[PDB]
This record gives sequence, C-alpha cells and structure tokens, in this order.
Amino acid sequence: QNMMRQKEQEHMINWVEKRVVQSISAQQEKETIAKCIADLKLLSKKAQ
Amino acid sequence: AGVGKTVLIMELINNVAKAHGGYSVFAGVGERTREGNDLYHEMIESGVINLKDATSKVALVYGQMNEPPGARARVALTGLTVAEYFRDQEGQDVLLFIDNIFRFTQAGSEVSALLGRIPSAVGYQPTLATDMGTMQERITTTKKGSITSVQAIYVPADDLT
Amino acid sequence: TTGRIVAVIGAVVDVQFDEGLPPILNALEVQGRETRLVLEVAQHLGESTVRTIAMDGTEGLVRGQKVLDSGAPIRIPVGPETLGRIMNVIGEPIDERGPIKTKQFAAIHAEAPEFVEMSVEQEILVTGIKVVDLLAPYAKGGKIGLFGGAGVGKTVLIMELINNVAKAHGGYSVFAGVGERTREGNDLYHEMIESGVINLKDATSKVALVYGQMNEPPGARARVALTGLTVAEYFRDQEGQDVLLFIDNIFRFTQAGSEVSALLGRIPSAVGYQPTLATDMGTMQERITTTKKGSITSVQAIYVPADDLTDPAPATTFAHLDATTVLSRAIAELGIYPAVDPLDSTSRIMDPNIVGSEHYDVARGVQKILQDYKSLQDIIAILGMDELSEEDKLTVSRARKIQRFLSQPFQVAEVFTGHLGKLVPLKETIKGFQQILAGEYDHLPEQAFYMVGPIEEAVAKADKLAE
Amino acid sequence: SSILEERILGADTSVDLEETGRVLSIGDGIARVHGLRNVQAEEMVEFSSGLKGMSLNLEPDNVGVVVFGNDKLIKEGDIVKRTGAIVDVPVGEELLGRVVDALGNAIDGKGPIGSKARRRVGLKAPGIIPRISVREPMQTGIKAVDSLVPIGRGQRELIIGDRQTGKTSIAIDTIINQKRFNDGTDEKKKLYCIYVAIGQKRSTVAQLVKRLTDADAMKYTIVVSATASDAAPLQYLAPYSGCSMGEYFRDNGKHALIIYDDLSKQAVAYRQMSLLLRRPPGREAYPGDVFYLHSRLLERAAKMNDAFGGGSLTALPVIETQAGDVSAYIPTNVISITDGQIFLETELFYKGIRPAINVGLSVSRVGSAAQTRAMKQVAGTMKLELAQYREVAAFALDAATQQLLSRGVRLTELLKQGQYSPMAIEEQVAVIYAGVRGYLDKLEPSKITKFENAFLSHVISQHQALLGKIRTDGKISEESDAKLKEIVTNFLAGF
Amino acid sequence: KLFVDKIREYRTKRQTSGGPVDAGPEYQQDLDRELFKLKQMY
Amino acid sequence: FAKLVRPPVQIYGIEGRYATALYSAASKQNKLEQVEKELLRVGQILKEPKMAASLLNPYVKRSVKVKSLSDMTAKEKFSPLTSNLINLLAENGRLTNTPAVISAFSTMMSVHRGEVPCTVTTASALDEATLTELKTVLKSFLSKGQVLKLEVKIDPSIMGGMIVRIGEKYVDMSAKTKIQKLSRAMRE
Ligand SMILES: Nc1ncnc2c1ncn2[C@@H]1O[C@H](COP(=O)(O)OP(=O)(O)OP(=O)(O)O)[C@@H](O)[C@H]1O
Ligand SMILES: Nc1ncnc2c1ncn2[C@@H]1O[C@H](COP(=O)(O)OP(=O)(O)O)[C@@H](O)[C@H]1O
Ligand SMILES: Nc1ncnc2c1ncn2[C@@H]1O[C@H](COP(=O)(O)OP(=O)(O)O)[C@@H](O)[C@H]1O
Ligand SMILES: [Mg+2]
Ligand SMILES: [Mg+2]
Repeated sequence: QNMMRQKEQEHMINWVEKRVVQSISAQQEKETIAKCIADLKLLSKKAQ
Repeated sequence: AGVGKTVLIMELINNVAKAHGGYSVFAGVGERTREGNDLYHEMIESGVINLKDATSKVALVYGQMNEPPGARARVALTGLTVAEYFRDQEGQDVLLFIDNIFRFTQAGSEVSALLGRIPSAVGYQPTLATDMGTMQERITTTKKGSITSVQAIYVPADDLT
Repeated sequence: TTGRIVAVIGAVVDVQFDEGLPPILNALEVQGRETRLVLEVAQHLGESTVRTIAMDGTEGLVRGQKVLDSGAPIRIPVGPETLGRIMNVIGEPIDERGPIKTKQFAAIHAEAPEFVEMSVEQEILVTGIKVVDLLAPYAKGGKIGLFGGAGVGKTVLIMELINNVAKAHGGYSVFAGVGERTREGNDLYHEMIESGVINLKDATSKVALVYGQMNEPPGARARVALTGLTVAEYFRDQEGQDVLLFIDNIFRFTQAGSEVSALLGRIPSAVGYQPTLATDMGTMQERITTTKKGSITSVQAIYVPADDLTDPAPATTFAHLDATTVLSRAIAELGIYPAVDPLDSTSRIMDPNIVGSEHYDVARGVQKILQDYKSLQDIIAILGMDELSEEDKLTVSRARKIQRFLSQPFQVAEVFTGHLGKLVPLKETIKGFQQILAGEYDHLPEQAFYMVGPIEEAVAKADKLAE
Repeated sequence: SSILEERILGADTSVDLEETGRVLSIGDGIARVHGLRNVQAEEMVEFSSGLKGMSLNLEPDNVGVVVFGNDKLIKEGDIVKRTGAIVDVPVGEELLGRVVDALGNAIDGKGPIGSKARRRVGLKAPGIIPRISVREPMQTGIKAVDSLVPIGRGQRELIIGDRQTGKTSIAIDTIINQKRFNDGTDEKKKLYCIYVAIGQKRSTVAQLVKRLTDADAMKYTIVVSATASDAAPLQYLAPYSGCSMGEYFRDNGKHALIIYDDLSKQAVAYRQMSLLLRRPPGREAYPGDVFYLHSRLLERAAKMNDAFGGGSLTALPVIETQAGDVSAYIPTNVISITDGQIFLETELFYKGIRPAINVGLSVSRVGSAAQTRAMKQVAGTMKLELAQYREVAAFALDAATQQLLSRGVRLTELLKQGQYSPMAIEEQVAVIYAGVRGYLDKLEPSKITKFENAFLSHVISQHQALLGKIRTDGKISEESDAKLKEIVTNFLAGF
Repeated sequence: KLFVDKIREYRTKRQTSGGPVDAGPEYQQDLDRELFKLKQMY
Repeated sequence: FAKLVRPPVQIYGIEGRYATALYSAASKQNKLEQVEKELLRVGQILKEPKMAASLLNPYVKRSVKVKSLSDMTAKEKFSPLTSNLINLLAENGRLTNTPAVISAFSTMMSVHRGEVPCTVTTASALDEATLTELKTVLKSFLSKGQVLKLEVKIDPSIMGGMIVRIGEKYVDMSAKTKIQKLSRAMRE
C-alpha cells in the first residue's frame, strides 16, 4: 500500500506540474502585474 | 601478478552470473593497453565475453594509461554508471571490478595539481577523502539491488598508512 | 577618532579611518555590539586603513560598522585589588563579584627592562622534588621551563610546584592560564578557595588569576600572556616584592600568533609558523625577568607538538630559560613520575661554586651512570643482559635503581595513585643518591625504590617485600 | 490525494524585500559573491538552488561564502539571498529519534522536524564560574570502562584506536545502556544521547540506526549524519550542529551525551576546506587552526552548577590513529583537550580480548570521583591487582608471582564482553566481586567466560532482591557482602 | 493566484481520474517490478 | 598624507583606485560636472581606430604613448585634472583599462546625485500606463533627494509575475519562483 500510494502521488505531482506549466499560457498577465504592483505598494509602505 | 588475479576475477564473474543471474562490470582504470588486450582475449577464450550470441556476462570499460589524467579519474564513474543501471533499472546484483584503485587516486591527484590546488599531506589532492567518498559511496546495496565492488589495491612503498 | 570596518576575515578585521589613524598596538571598540569587542591594531595597510586583531568573537560584524579609537593600548586594572579575582585578556572580571576597583591601570604592551637593570644574583630554589632538586636545581628569580608532550605531567607538575613553593611563600603570585582547559581553571580556582590562598570575603588573597582558556579565539590566546606579565610586572615594580608567575601553556601564545598570522598576509616560516616567531617570543619573555626593583620567578609549561623538541616553538624557547625540565613520554610509559628526563633537564646553577661540591658531584655521578646505561640499552635490547661484562651488569642494576628512585609521589596525585605525597628535603635527596651510587643498596631489588620519598622508605619497602 | 491539496495551501507564498548578491566565481567549494553589503560574518546566505552557505570572508569587494552542498548546483550569476541569522540549527526534544543531517534537515523521511527553537552552531563554551566539578556517573554498561577507567557526567573522554578495534561498538553500547535510566521515574538520571557520524559510510549509519531501533534506543537518540559523500563543509559543520543540539539540553537542566565519530575525519574535511582557501599548510598539511577547531568544539562538554540549571553534556570524541601512533598530530591535539582517554589496542583486539581497552594507558582524570561506591570498593582492588599482573607478565616462579599471574589472567578473562550486551552496575559489581576476592583462582581460565554467563543468569533470576539492595543503596554493606559471598560460593560449588 | 491555479489543476485532474491518468507502460512495469521485489523479500 | 575626500560609492580594483583618486581631485575645486564631461569625451576620443590600435601595441615606447596623449589632451583643452589623469594612466600603463576607469567614475557620479538605479524584469513589454504606475510606486521606496533611474528588461524564462531590483533590495514577484516554492511545499 505504501509503495503504490507514494508512487501514485509522485506521478500526481509530476503531471500536475507539467500541465500547470502549460496552463500559465493564458492572457491573465494584466491581473498578475496589478497584484504585483499592489504588493509592491504594501512592501514599500511597510519598509519605511 | 602470477598469483591468479585474472583467473579469480573471471571465476567470480562466472559464478555470480550463474548462481545469481547478475551481470558484471570491469572498470580498468589506468589500464595497460597490453594487459587490457590480454584480459579481453582471456575473457573471450573463457566464455565470459562472447562475440557471437549476445550472452556476455561482462561489460568492459577501459581508461588506458596514455590518456590525460582527466580521463583516468573518470573511468571509475563510467563503470559505476553502467553498474548502477544494472542495479536500478534491472533490479539485480552486480559485480564491479576496479583494477586498479590506486591509479584512481593518483589520477585525481594529477587533475587537482593541474587545476592548481595546494597538494595535501603527501602530495595527494586536498579532496582525497571526498573524491574517494563520492565514488565508493555509490557502491552500496539499495532497495532495488546491490553493487559489490572488488577493488584491486596497490600499497605505495609497502606503506599501509 | 571613528573608523568603519571594511573587512572581516576570521579574527582579523580591517578598519578604515577618515581622520588620523591610531598608532600600532592601540585598542579600538566596535561600537554597536551586545558585549565588548576590542580590536588591537597591528598594521597600517595604507589608504588610512589599519588591520586589527579581534580579542573576541567576530561573528556578526557587518562590513561598515563603526569602530571607535580608544587612544591607548589595552589597559588592564592592576594593583592589590586584583588578588583573588579572575580576569580575561582585556582585564574584565570573569568571576562575577563586581568590578575590579583599582586606582591605577597598566598598558599590556610595555617595554622590556633595560640592560642596566638586570639582576645577576643566583640562588637555588628547593622544591621538594627529587629529580628537579638533584639534576636541575631551580634558581630563585629565574625563568623555568617544563617541556612536555601531551599527557606527560606538565600540569600535575606545575600544580605540585604551585603547592610546594607558593603555599610556603611570602610574596604574591600570578597564574596566567593561556590556552588551556577551562575545567582545569575552575578546579584550580575552587582548590585555592579552599586553601585560603584566595579569599572571597577579605583582602588577604595572595594569587591573581588570568585566563585565556582554549575556547577563546586566536586573538585572545595570543595576548592573555601579556596580561599576566603586566599583572606580575606591577607587583614586581610598584611593590618591590617577590612574585611567582606560573604560565600554562605558553606554547599557545605562539600557536595562536601563528593561527592569526596567515590572515595578516605574511609568508609562512618553516613549519607554517609566523615569520616573526622568535621576535614575538622574545618581546614577551624579556619582560619576565628579575631586576633590581623586584624578582619574578616564572614557571612556564611549554608544550612540545607531536613530541618534537626540534619543532621551532620549543626549539626557540629553549634559549629563554634558566632551568629546563624535559618531561618525556618514554619515561612516563614506564610508570615513573614525574617523567622528567634526567639527561635533558639542565640548569644554570649546576655549578660547584653555587650548589657546593657534594651536590654537584652526586648529580654528575647520577648523570654519568644513567648515560652509560643509555649507551648499553642498544645492545641490551637485542643480546639481552646475559652478554654484558660484570661491571656492566652492576652499572645497569645501579642505573635502574636510580631511575626508579628519581620517581616520587606528589601530593596532588593522591587521587590518581592513592599513595601519600612526599616532600624530600635536599639533604635527604643528596644522601640517598650518594648511598645508591656508593653501593650500600646493591642487595635490594629495583622495585624497592619505586615511588618512595627519602631512602629510609626505600629500605622499609625492601623489608616489606622480603616477607 | 486531497491530503496533497491541503499540502498545497497553507504554504507561505508571501514575498518580502530581501537583500541579494550575485555569484562571481564558484569552484573548489568556495563561492565568491558580489554585493551583500549588509551581510554579517558567519551569516547563513541562501543560494537560488535551495543550497545554503556560511558567509566566511567579508572582503571589501566580495564575500567568500562556503557552500554547504555540492557546488555543481551553483552557477556564476546565480542569486544569493541573506537569511539574516548567524548559522543556526533547530534544537528541542522534537529531534529525539530523528536522523537529521548537518543542518537539521531530516534525511529520515518520517515528515519534517517540528522544532520551535534555534541555536547558533558558533556559540561559546561556558566560562569558569558556571562549571562545577564532575560528580555524577555516566554508566557505560561496559565492565572494563565502568570499573577501571570510569566516566562522569560533564567529562569529555576520548576513545582512540586503529581501524576496526571496537570504538563505534563502545559508543553504541553506551547509547543502548541508557535505556534503563530513560524509563525510570526521576528525570535526574535520564541521559539523552546524541551520535554525530562524520565521514562515515552511509550504509554504516543506516545499519546503526536500525540497530538502535531494535534495542528501543531511538526514543532519546539523535543521529546527525554527515557521511562520506557529503561535501567537506558539512563534515566540518556536523560536530557543531550536534554539540548545539546537546547544549540545548545542557542549558535546560537536562543531561546529554554526544559522540563524535570520528573527529579525525572532521579535521580532514577542515584541511580540505583550508587548502582550497589557499591557507598556509602546517604540520602534515593541517592548518595551524586545526587545534582551535577541536578545542572550541570540545570545550562545550561542560557540567553546569546548580545555579545554572544543573544540566550537563558528556562528550566521547572518537579519534582514529594510523598504525596506532598515539604521538601523531591530531591524536595529541585532542589528548591535550580531553579529560581522559581509552586506548583500544589492535593486538589485544586480534587476540579476541574484546573490548580491547588497553588499561595500561587508559586513564580518566576525574576517575574515582563520580563512581558508585560499590564499584569503587570492588574495582580499586582490581586496579591494584591488574597493575601487579602487568608488572610481571613479560615472562612465562614463586608462590606470590604465580599467584599474581593467575589472578591477572582470571581478571582479564573476566573483563571481556559481547556486543550490544550492556550490564547494570550491580551485575558488574557482582561479577568483579566474584573475580577479585578470589572465588575463581581454581577454575581454568578458558572457562572463566562460561562461568560469567551462567553466574549472571543465576543472579538475575534468583537474587534480584540483593541486586536491588545494591542499586538503591549504592554501596556494598557488610550484610550485602556476606550474602553475595554466600551466593558466589554456592554457585561455584555446583560447577 | 497560483494557489487557486493549483487548486483548479487538481480539480480538473481528479475529475479525469478514472484511475491513474496518463501513466503509460512504465507505470505497470515499475509497479510490477516493485511488487515482485516485495514478493521476493516477502 | 592628504585627506582624500571619500567618494559616495566605493569601487575596488585598479579601476576603482584611479576613479577614487580622480573623484577626490575633482571634488576639491568642485569640478565634478565638467570633469565628467571631459571624461565622457575622452571616452569617444580613445575609441578612435588609429588611437585604439596604437595604444594597445606594447612595442611603442611608453614615452611615445604619453607624448601622443599629451598631444590629444592639449587639442581639446581638457581641464588640468583630466590631462593629469590620462598622463598618469599612460605612465603607469593602465590606459589599456581606461573604459573601466571612466565607467566607474560615471557610476561614482550617479550615486552622488541620487540616481539610485533600479531594474524591472518581465516576460513581456509593459503598457506605458502600467509602467508609469510602476514608476510612481517605486519612487516611494527611495528617500528624499534620490530620484529613480528605472531600467526595463525582458526575460522569457520567467513565466509571468515580475522581478524588481532597487539598488540592493530585490523582490521576486515572478511566477517561476512561486511555482518552484509550491512544488517544494507539495513535495516536502
Ligand atoms: N566487544 C566486542 N566483541 C566482539 N566483537 C566486537 C566487539 N566490538 C567490536 N567487535 C567487532 O569488531 C568489528 C568492527 O568493530 P567496530 O566497527 O565497532 O570498530 P570501529 O573502530 O568502529 O571500526 P571503524 O572505526 O573502522 O568503523 C565488528 O565486526 C564487530 O562485530
Ligand atoms: N585455479 C587455477 N588453476 C590452475 N592454474 C591457475 C589457477 N589460478 C591461477 N593459475 C595460474 O596462475 C597464472 C597467473 O596468471 P593470471 O592470474 O591469469 O594473471 P595475473 O598473474 O596477472 O593475475 C595463470 O597463468 C594460471 O595458469
Ligand atoms: N606525578 C604523577 N603521578 C601519577 N600520575 C601522573 C603524574 N603526573 C601525571 N600523571 C598522569 O598523567 C596524566 C597527564 O595529565 P596532566 O599532566 O594533568 O596534563 P598534561 O598533558 O598537560 O601534562 C595525568 O592525568 C595522570 O593520570
Ligand atoms: Mg595540561
Ligand atoms: Mg566505526
């Protein structure tokens, strides 16, 4: 049971990663940049 | 020489390939070309190597004595790579003969000197311990198989220290 | 002034000043630490940069910290208020009893006494140790050295000397433990508290303690010796009183100097030692002298690395001592203790005009016979003693009796041996060795002499063995 | 499966403003970094590949950072992030029973280490006031070590000997024997063992952990393995990690025991680390620093007085000497740092006399102090008798001489022992009592082993009341002595 | 963001989990080898 | 010795020593701006194919180099500081690495007037509205007197997110490291 389940999980991660790498191929870059800039504002405010 | 080292090596190869089904690798580090050819032909005669019917029990790797030090310090790792395949991707036992194991440390020493590293105690490289460790520590019995290494040893100046 | 750290490699910190630099040997305080980290200047690299040796752990030093010049070298509290206290290199108390409240401070880098101040008077110091008294009589007011490998007796012997000499002394005393165990320092502290030598509730203490034990960075070990020399120089000069100064282990001074001399960018000398080994040792051992103002009796325990007396460190220190005492592992493996080697121990007062003629003649007869036996040992080890003349057999018997008789049981080694510690007066020692050489004891067995005080006990033990 | 998805969430993905530097040149295991303006010395910077390094040199224009892994995972141009803390390791009772590597990263499987406190590997030893003399006994469970060359709590013994003379075996028996104390009622006799494996084959440590788990001895042991393959800056650091995991107990009122195995293979890793920094080699190519390296490490095996918790940290460094040369460089460097020593001869070992302690040279400079009174009574006589036997064994006449020879041979046969077979203190007392008082001088020496075994199986079965009396009252009273004499005489009769 | 991305990636994988998804012959071969190793040691 | 005024930023190496000497020379007499002008003019001069090829040959006497450089520094009426600097470099033989020198000085001048450099990395270009809001936020990091000196850049390797460098500070908003962190968390 241990062997089969751990190998199952390893393959789980392998393909999940390989496919999220593909799924990053959308056109949401604007949202990511907006969130990053907001977090930059947060960091700047905190660091002074 | 003259004591039965090659015949003993061939017998170990044969028995382990016969009583266990596990193949063998022979990494001739710093191998005289004459001795390498003689070993090849002795094996062909003795059947451990066979040139016709794809049932050879030995994989020979030869780092000859006229190759730059950078190549005599790495042949042990080529032998270990072949044997590691036979252990992991075919899950069996393996023999790994290393003739010689002193020439491995000497080759490492020359490479380290060439790179320009302060020689250690008796001229050996500073990284002698870990150079030996990285190689010798891949010859182990994991949960898929095992590599059993038979390492011919030369003792310089009859000095065991 | 105010500089800023610009490099930190191991225990060597390179600092930069914009205004005037501090002269070499000054002390600098790293401003912004949770403790007191003193950097002592050692070089002037140029570009208003100096290279300093840190007297404490340099972990957590950010390139660009602020360093504040003190203006004077390391200055420690000296005076009669340091008696019974403990001190690190920079003079802080480390015994947890409040500050050392003295009036006057002393810089640890003073200069050696000038040639027109040296005293010349020589006089024997009686220690109660048979071999030391007989073959290498210690001189009162002169440097003394105990050369030993690792685990041979340097510290048990220096503790026996502490006991015998100091407890029977009138003047003050200083113990500068440099680069040695910390538990040994604690045991010594708690063993002088119980002897009344240190007093925690009065002003009748006689011993000052300074410690640079082996957990300390190289910077501290290389300077605690100077702190001890200063605390003793004060009692020598500003009191005009006889001081005793024990140092253990003085080889850590030079070893630490060499550990922190590869970083100073020097070309390493013979065996990796600093190029300045001899001069660094000289500028230290030349302040440990008896002069016309006082009298320091220094007992220094020198470590001999890897049991090599030709090593540069002991080889160099051999020239700064009046009396040497070479403890040897070969003897200690025979069970003889103290392991002193009779044919390597020397003294400058082994003169028939200083120790008399009977003492000198007995000592030289002992050495002659031991040397003859040593010469025989080469044959004896193969052809056995059955291949020697009769005079040679008799010589070997006497030599073995003498080798054993030199062994003595110390008071501080009761816990080891159980035997009772003995002081053998000098006359008893001379008499016993004179008798053994004459032949008055050729009938006793060797073991009758092993670990006994005066020869009366040897005769008594020989009687016990005969029943 | 959804367990893994919970594993996803709760991870810290928050981004922070962090100082950074750029690698300039990596090779020989020392990276050069550019930048890191506000980096402390001995700080722990982190490379982009998950590695770690200790900021070693703060030069004006760059930072020499020693990599704590394989420098093949570091480019030129990588990013080095400072983690703003001197090299730390996780400490706590959460590590007990875990095999953590030199940095506290569990190499065990068995989940991560759930530690809540961190120490500094580069701390300082306790001074002179906190320490107090060694008082309590550390029971090794080995007859020769417990009788002749005892050990205390706070002492730092040394185990020195050649290849394959049973040093790791002594260490493992000491670790196993503590099981009985670590089950009793009082937290004052519990010892929390640690075991640092430095430059040792990984299979050896795996089998050692398996053995310690067979003997139920992992409930308190921590194994800090920096094995042969691991980079030199990890074998150099492992002892300090272990010593910190032990200092935690020492400073929180508990008792710890740390076994460095070997320290002759940390000094070799340090010599590699140095010669690759171009530092000037010294005697045997070792740097002059190779003393401070061990002195600072072994000066932490202290014994804090009662005003400082009262804890303690015993240390058992294991040195290995080529051709049994006790006068080499490192052996003497360490013989002048430790409070004792146990010499394991390689010719006594080859005679089947195991463990091979060479009682002639072995010594413990706290010795009789911190020894159970019963063992003191029984074993002082053994020490004297063995001394006398040694004085004469150079030839093989009268009654006393032959008596010394026979008694010494009997005692030698009596002090042999088997692996993973520690003996309670009272059992050692009983055996050595039957040996020294003279209730064995007629039995043939060759049989002395069998007797021993049988005798134990008797005493443990029948007379456990007497053994409990000895254990509780740590002394052999007169009535106890008489009962024990009766037992020995009666048992010997039926033989 | 990426936390939600991982969440939805797992959702859309599990939904196509009528067993081991896109495994291949190596799946079965390795599993059989491991099982037979267990048999040999059990 | 004199008390050379320390430049704001510290550079190291031979380039840095010459640059620090020049900066302390110019700072006294308050000739920084013009000195930078003559430096960035010799930057163009030395790239001249004839001079570039002549100054790299080691077989022309050093005195020939110094004479030629005096000729080419008198024509442009360079401040005495720059002429002395170039003569010094020719004497010492370091003019082969003049571009490192003058470049260093440029850096050492930027830090003087507050141009705290920055750098932004992304997987695509940036809309001037987005870039302008980015500049406005980044300006909040600095202190008074300092002025941002942004430098856009593009890498394909990082999937999304963004990477920002502000002098020494460094924030990795990229999605590459986020993905790696998640993968480590869901493996370990
Ligand atoms: N008390 C003992 N009785 C019998 N055999 C022993 C004893 N102690 C050790 N041995 C045997 O000695 C061999 C090696 O011992 P051990 O590994 O403890 O020595 P070591 O010094 O640790 O070797 P190394 O240091 O090279 O690992 C083993 O086969 C072990 O069984
Ligand atoms: N088991 C054996 N039976 C017969 N002859 C043997 C045996 N072992 C060794 N020999 C002889 O010893 C000689 C040693 O040669 P060999 O071992 O082949 O090369 P090397 O001397 O280089 O090891 C051989 O020629 C062989 O005839
Ligand atoms: N006079 C003595 N009598 C008996 N044993 C001694 C004597 N001197 C030293 N020894 C033994 O030798 C060991 C050496 O220890 P010590 O002399 O304290 O350290 P060092 O290595 O600095 O000399 C002691 O622990 C002790 O067991
Ligand atoms: Mg000592
Ligand atoms: Mg071992």
